[PDB]
Amino acid sequence: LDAFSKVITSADGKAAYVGGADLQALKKFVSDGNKRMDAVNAIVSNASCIVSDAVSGMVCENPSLIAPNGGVYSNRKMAACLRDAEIILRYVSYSLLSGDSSVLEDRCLNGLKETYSSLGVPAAGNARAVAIMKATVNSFINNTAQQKKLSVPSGDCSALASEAGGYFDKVTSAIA
Amino acid sequence: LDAFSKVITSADGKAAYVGGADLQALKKFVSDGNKRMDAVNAIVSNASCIVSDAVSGMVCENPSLIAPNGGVYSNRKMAACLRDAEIILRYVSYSLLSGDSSVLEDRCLNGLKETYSSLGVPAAGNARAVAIMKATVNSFINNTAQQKKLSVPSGDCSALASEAGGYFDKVTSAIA
Amino acid sequence: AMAKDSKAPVVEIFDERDGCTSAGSTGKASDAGEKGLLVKVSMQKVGYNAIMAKSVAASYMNA
Amino acid sequence: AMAKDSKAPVVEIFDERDGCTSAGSTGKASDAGEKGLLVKVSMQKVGYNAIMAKSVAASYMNA
Ligand SMILES: */C=C\C1=C(C)C(=O)N/C1=C\c1[nH]c(/C=C2\N=C(C[C@H]3NC(=O)C(C(*)=C)=C3C)C(C)=C2CCC(=O)O)c(CCC(=O)O)c1C
Ligand SMILES: */C=C\C1=C(C)C(=O)N/C1=C\c1[nH]c(/C=C2\N=C(C[C@H]3NC(=O)C(C(*)=C)=C3C)C(C)=C2CCC(=O)O)c(CCC(=O)O)c1C
Ligand SMILES: *[C@@H](C)[C@H]1/C(=C/c2[nH]c(/C=C3N=C(/C=C4\NC(=O)C(CC)=C4C)C(C)=C\3CCC(=O)O)c(CCC(=O)O)c2C)NC(=O)[C@@H]1C
Ligand SMILES: *[C@@H](C)[C@H]1/C(=C/c2[nH]c(/C=C3N=C(/C=C4\NC(=O)C(CC)=C4C)C(C)=C\3CCC(=O)O)c(CCC(=O)O)c2C)NC(=O)[C@@H]1C
Ligand SMILES: *[C@@H](C)[C@H]1/C(=C/c2[nH]c(/C=C3N=C(/C=C4\NC(=O)C(CC)=C4C)C(C)=C\3CCC(=O)O)c(CCC(=O)O)c2C)NC(=O)[C@@H]1C
Ligand SMILES: *[C@@H](C)[C@H]1/C(=C/c2[nH]c(/C=C3N=C(/C=C4\NC(=O)C(CC)=C4C)C(C)=C\3CCC(=O)O)c(CCC(=O)O)c2C)NC(=O)[C@@H]1C
Ligand SMILES: *[C@H](C)[C@H]1/C(=C/c2[nH]c(/C=C3N=C(/C=C4\NC(=O)C(CC)=C4C)C(C)=C\3CCC(=O)O)c(CCC(=O)O)c2C)NC(=O)[C@@H]1C
Ligand SMILES: *[C@H](C)[C@H]1/C(=C/c2[nH]c(/C=C3N=C(/C=C4\NC(=O)C(CC)=C4C)C(C)=C\3CCC(=O)O)c(CCC(=O)O)c2C)NC(=O)[C@@H]1C
Repeated sequence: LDAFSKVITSADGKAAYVGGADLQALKKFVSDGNKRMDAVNAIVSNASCIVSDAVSGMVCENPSLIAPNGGVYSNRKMAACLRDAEIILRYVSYSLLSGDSSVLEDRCLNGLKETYSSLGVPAAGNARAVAIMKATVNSFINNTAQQKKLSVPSGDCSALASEAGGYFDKVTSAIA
Repeated sequence: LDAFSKVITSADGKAAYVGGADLQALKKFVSDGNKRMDAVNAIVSNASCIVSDAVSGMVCENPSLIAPNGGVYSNRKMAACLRDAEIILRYVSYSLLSGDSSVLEDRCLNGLKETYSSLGVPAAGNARAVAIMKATVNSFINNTAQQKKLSVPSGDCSALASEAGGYFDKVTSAIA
Repeated sequence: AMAKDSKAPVVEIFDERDGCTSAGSTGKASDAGEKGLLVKVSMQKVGYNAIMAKSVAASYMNA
Repeated sequence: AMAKDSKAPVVEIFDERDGCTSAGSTGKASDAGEKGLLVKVSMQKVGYNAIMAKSVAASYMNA
């Protein structure tokens, strides 16, 4: 995974392109190699739907969050939250691509609770948004969402779905 | 409107930025200046929703369009249709910004019927997609769509909505 | 005659009167008498969208 | 520690096995034994979305 490590550590916008023998090895060393590509696509191709719906669900279940001075009152804070949702969502998606959560915990989760606490980002709302994304990502990986579908060979992706929920669990634990 | 004509004639990606006294003159020179801005925003900020829903409704009312040899069979043809839909939509939205359809008729519609006819792009599916977009743009200008809303000062925008339907009608007439 | 370059006028409306600003919020034009307001227009190529194309194909039947 | 730069790994999956290609479809990597398939990963800054932010504010009560 040396190609991924390079572009993630450099974080300069240089892309890593994995095809052919490289891609064959990448799918070879993780489990359910091809299905895993379909599960990752299920997430990233819906990144705006998942994020929009979760943050919307967090507010509609607790509108105090968008009352004056609330956690997402005003467009700047609402934008900051939607961005956090996409940030967290994409670190989850790189974990499902790579088969481990190390980049998620090291580069995304390490010290995120203390940051949120000093900023006053309410931990309950955060966990609820993460929770909705987890449920939403679960439906898309299983291709059981109500409206947007994905066409792939029929089969069972419960293991990748569980592994995805596991990465979301790490977010939840870190956000307490 | 010389600023717009500049960037539209050059078609090189150069942006015109209209603010301050320029913007003030613009809203005076078109009718319903401030509402017209909200109506244009209703369109472009929902461009992807509008395009996806219309082409989906065109297909669901006629699944032959996506059968082999159909108008949108294969991702390539479906992708070209979504592109045409957005092209048409954004020309309609520039007409509502500028208060006339001259760019829409000249640069988008002039010779569009023969173009589609020589390629066999079915006129019935095309008209229907335009009609669904028209219906959709009508709800968004009026802020009466069922899910996505727009927050603007209360009032009546029915005159701008009619002007928008007219530009859609010119599309419809043009592709017969 | 109509163009064939797949380019269309991309209109962007900006209302930043609530105070939130970014690098694109200044220097693009004067704001005299219209604080926080702007109309941007440019001609851009409308590209192909594989993801949306595949999504409609798989999902068109769900309103 | 976590970074503070708002950058996240952007994964893009490419399946072009149906034959439709564009300029980016070639030269990015070898395709030996995996025609039409590729995983792209880069670190991009996740920006603010004023339109989506305003949309959520006005629309969160509609599932
Ligand atoms: C972009 C959205 C979606 C499309 C398109 C689609 O086909 N499915 C989409 C989303 C989706 N959402 C969920 C689950 C939940 N979404 C919630 C938010 C929603 N519910 C509300 O009450 C409000 C506020 C009025 C909302 C904005 C919630 C709360 C959930 C439930 C989460 C949970 O289990 O705790 C899913 C997964 C369930 C399903 O398959 O339908 C998807 C796919
Ligand atoms: C991005 C989509 C929309 C959101 C979000 C929202 O709040 N409204 C949205 C779309 C919208 N659609 C329509 C009207 C129509 N949409 C159609 C497509 C749909 N109907 C189908 O039968 C299928 C296939 C199963 C579909 C994908 C159709 C046919 C119409 C009717 C058009 C007409 O009147 O001729 C509107 C306008 C009506 C409304 O405000 O709800 C909106 C806003
Ligand atoms: C769970 C996510 C769902 C599901 C997936 C599923 N996929 C396959 C088979 C394949 N998927 C691919 C896809 C890719 N491989 C790549 O390298 C890339 C690019 C990065 C992609 C998009 C491939 C190549 C296959 C193999 C078959 C083929 O050649 O087309 C299966 C079949 C079983 C298997 O493990 O191969 C399944 C079950 N299916 C569902 O029903 C879920 C919703
Ligand atoms: C129909 C589209 C809906 C509607 C619109 C509506 N808007 C106003 C008032 C204002 N709208 C703006 C908006 C802008 N002006 C700009 O220059 C820009 C940036 C390009 C924007 C977004 C402004 C400035 C006003 C004036 C009030 C203010 O200062 O905020 C009205 C009120 C009547 C009027 O003509 O002013 C209306 C009715 N309202 C609806 O209910 C429709 C769904
Ligand atoms: C046909 C018009 C369909 C379509 C194609 C389309 N693809 C892209 C972008 C990319 N495609 C790839 C795929 C590969 N590159 C390779 O080198 C290989 C072999 C190993 C593959 C499988 C990649 C990497 C990209 C992204 C390019 C990049 O990152 O810079 C586009 C976007 C524009 C472009 O040409 O790059 C398009 C339009 N899209 C459709 O909607 C049609 C179904
Ligand atoms: C605060 C973080 C909120 C937010 C802001 C935001 N705005 C843009 C982009 C642009 N904003 C304008 C607005 C103006 N430019 C001007 O010169 C004037 C005065 C006359 C105004 C009102 C413009 C023109 C742009 C586009 C810039 C361009 O075309 O190059 C962004 C995008 C990034 C950027 O800085 O360009 C952002 C993030 N977004 C939110 O979500 C907050 C609510
Ligand atoms: C949304 C569901 C919740 C929410 C979010 C929210 N977050 C902030 C501010 C910050 N978020 C981060 C997070 C990261 N930055 C990164 O670079 C990474 C990955 C490497 C992460 C995870 C940080 C560092 C900040 C502070 C600095 C910054 O803004 O970028 C805000 C703004 C808070 C404020 O009031 O100023 C918000 C609103 N808020 C909620 O209410 C939801 C629970
Ligand atoms: C979508 C609702 C329908 C549809 C669309 C479709 N269109 C084409 C091909 C072309 N579309 C245009 C249109 C324009 N090009 C421009 O530059 C402009 C103005 C700026 C417009 C309006 C053109 C010129 C073509 C031909 C060249 C090209 O492909 O780019 C196709 C592909 C046709 C094919 O079989 O090759 C499709 C599918 N198809 C439907 O079935 C819907 C009714």
